[PDB]
This record gives sequence, structure tokens and C-alpha cells, in this order.
Amino acid sequence: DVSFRLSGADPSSYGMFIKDLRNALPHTEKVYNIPLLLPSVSGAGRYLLMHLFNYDGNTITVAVDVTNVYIMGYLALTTSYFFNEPAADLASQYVFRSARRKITLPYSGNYERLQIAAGKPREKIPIGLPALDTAISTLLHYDSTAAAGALLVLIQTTAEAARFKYIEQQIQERAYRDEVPSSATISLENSWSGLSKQIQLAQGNNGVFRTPTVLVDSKGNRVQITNVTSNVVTSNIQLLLNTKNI
Ligand SMILES: *[C@@H]1O[C@H](CO)[C@@H](O)[C@H](O)[C@H]1NC(C)=O
Ligand SMILES: CN(C)C(=N)NCCC[C@H](N)C(=O)O
Repeated sequence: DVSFRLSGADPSSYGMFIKDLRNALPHTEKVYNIPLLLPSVSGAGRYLLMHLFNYDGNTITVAVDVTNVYIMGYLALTTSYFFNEPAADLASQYVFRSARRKITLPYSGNYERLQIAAGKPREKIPIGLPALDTAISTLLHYDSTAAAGALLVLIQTTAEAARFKYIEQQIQERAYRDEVPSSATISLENSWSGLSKQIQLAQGNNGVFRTPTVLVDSKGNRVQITNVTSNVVTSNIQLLLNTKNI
């Protein structure tokens, strides 16, 4: 399990939480010095629990699939909540079993569905540590529209930050003031699966991508990633989705 407390939080404590989250995801192999997430895990060991506390000390526990860093659901007091998708229903067999009641959210966890339910794309949703405090507070008592937006914040400030150093740093900049995600942030989120695949395929293609990945850099400019000597690979990406899950 990993924990994060918004009360007294600063860029340093958030970084320690993201480090903890990365370290809780198992791997047997690194590919170009980046941990390779496992193809599969059986039973309850497939799920990591994150304990998040809002500024007031109230808490949710979030269940994360350790093979892909996908949030499956969360526990708020005695009620569990899960995404409307097969992987999450499976997860509900193993975590939060002692909840008095289980609600299936009226959407899956994919970004496009969540944005529809929330009423806005995440280009327009401010993120940061104050937004995460708000998200935790929202998820404490059920409200499916509010929850969709809260979940978009939660996913980007936990899972996406775990995957990319740049995104972690973006959230650190927003420790005390929310701001919509940078164009590079959205680009990286969208490209994780693509990048994970091309990095694994580069193991037998001399570090060369079979298919180049187009990204936006720290300044809105549309660039092509063609090999493992790229910044994105050497410095930024921190976890690889196993190609067996792509
Ligand atoms: C590989 O990527 C580097 C760094 O982005 C770039 O400068 C170079 O042009 C690329 N080289 C090849 C052979 O793809
Ligand atoms: C990290 N996440 C949540 C995202 N970037 N989107 C990936 C797909 C979501 C998945 N269905 C889920 O269960 O979370």
C-alpha cells in the first residue's frame, strides 16, 4: 500500500508519494532501464491500494491494477465504487470485500467516456494538488457527474504522474494553484501505450522505433519520436505497459 496526505503537502511530499507508487508496481525486467510492467498477476496481488487523505484527514482507498496502472475502483467509508467494465468487476472480487454496499459507476474508466460523463474534456479541467483535495472530497459521497470529473483529476495526478516524470513535475508546479494540463501532458497520456510498445519493439531493431510516435513537447511543438535516445525515453517515461497487454 501507498499513502498521500494533502494536509501539509508540498512538492517534496508529493514526489515521495509518486516514488512510492512507482516502487509498489512489480517488474522482473527493465527494457532500456525502464521497469517493464508484468503481463499478468493472479488473485488479489493484481491490485495495489492507495490511501489518499484530503486536507481535512478524510480518506478514500483507491484500487489500482499493477499491470497497467488503471484505477479499478475506490472505497469511501463503507461503500465501494467500481468502473463499469469487466476488469473492474473482476477486481471487485478481491478488494473492498468488507464494504456494506457496492456501486457500479455509470461509465467505464476510459478518458473519452469519463469526459462525456463529466461534461467536459480534460483540456478544460484544472489539475493540481488542490484539485486532488477536491476530488477526494467529491468521491466521499456519491455523485456520478461530479465523480467523473474527480476521477479525471485523480487519474492524472496519480497514475499518469507515475508513468511520466514530466507529468509528476507538472503536478508539483501545481502544488498550491490548479491549472489545466499542458498540451504535452495530454499528448503523453494519450501516447503511453504507443510508447511502451515502440520501446519494447526497439529491443531487436537497434533502438529504432518500428513506427514513430508523434508528441507535443514542453512548448506546443509537434515532434516525432523515432528512437530510444529521445528525451522521452531516457528521462521521462518511468513505466512500460507490457506489449502482451497492447
Ligand atoms: C534518434 O533520436 C535522436 C534524439 O531525438 C535524434 O536526434 C536522431 O535524429 C534520431 N536518430 C535516428 C537514427 O533515428
Ligand atoms: C490511467 N487511465 C485510467 C487512463 N489513462 N486511461 C486508461 C484506460 C482506463 C481504464 N479503462 C480504467 O479502468 O482505468
